[PDB]
Amino acid sequence: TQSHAGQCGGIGYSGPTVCASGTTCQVLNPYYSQCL
Repeated sequence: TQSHAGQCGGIGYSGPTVCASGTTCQVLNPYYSQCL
């Protein structure tokens, strides 16, 4: 559980994909996933 301020991922992510809480690591476009 880690506090990624917005960008949890984005497919091709230069770092660890795992946020803290909310509900999900949610898709906007396939290449942009956000901490929602």
